[PDB]
Amino acid sequence: MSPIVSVPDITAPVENVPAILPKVVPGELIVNKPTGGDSDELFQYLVDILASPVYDVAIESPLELAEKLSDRLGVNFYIKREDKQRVFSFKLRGAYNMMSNLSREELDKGVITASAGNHAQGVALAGQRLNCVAKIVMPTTTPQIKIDAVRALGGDVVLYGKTFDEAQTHALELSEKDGLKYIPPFDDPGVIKGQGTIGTEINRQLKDIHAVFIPVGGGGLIAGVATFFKQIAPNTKIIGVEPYGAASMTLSLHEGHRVKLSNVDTFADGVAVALVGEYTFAKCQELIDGMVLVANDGISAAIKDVYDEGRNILETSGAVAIAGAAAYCEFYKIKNENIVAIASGANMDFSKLHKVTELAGLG
Repeated sequence: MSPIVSVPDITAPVENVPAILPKVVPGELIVNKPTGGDSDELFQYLVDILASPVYDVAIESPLELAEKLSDRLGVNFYIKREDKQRVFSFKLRGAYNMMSNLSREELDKGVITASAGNHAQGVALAGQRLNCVAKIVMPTTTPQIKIDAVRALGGDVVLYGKTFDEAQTHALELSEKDGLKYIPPFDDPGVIKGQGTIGTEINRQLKDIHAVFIPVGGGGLIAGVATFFKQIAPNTKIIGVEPYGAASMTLSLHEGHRVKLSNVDTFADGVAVALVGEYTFAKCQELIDGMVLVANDGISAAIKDVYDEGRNILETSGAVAIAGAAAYCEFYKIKNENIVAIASGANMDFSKLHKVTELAGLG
């Protein structure tokens, strides 16, 4: 696309109501017919992804064979463990890549974003490595322990607003006012290329993949991974996964244009996105095979699945793609194929397991 700099959003509003969802069961593929994208643009992405300095902050995370899930489903079920990054999610990658491309002058001024979660941690970490002040704007109502999490990384946290939107608005206007570069959570080529490095790793770690399942909030992660994969392993399906109650990418792809959901279920907070990105929606139209929807009980059961493997806890958004991959395997009776799901993060309040156990128990 082109960069959207100053105009307010005018994306067509859609009332988020059960009657609008495609009538599919969990794991049933909502088909996308990819348009292909541009050869030169994709090539530029490939090279930028390969040149990305993410390893200044990130590791090549494990691609782990999930034994129990594999035995149950009769496939080779692999989980890409981005929850094993320093900040417990993949988001250090995009943030560092984009920030590392800023001029030394821009970095000396300092950067700004609004977040009290996974993106905030990635940005703060990148700020520390790049020796620059990152101002993270959070609502005044933010649990002290998350403020400390970001301050621990060296973030200059600022309290403002009662919701993420007011904090965000304030961070954005404070951006134009103070002349600070805004670091976007997903809607940016630099960020997309950072997340794309996960495609490189997965492909390096495993060939002959039937499908890679990827959680979709804003669409940065999937756009990045799909960009690498559709050039390097074109026969592999790239499938996005979303909660029924937050199906903004699915609805957008179905309508043929971005769509703004009136409200979203927040159980999977990281993917509770009302409006997908401009760059990322275009990449999905161009590249991905389709979308799969999951419910909160399926998400919760996936958290239990991973616990049952090694007693690690994923956050709800981090388990979304696992739920999607598993459901897809059962729906299509996939057998003896390689399946990858991305475990995208593990920053969840301990107390949320109260609700998760309740939903996981439904079987």
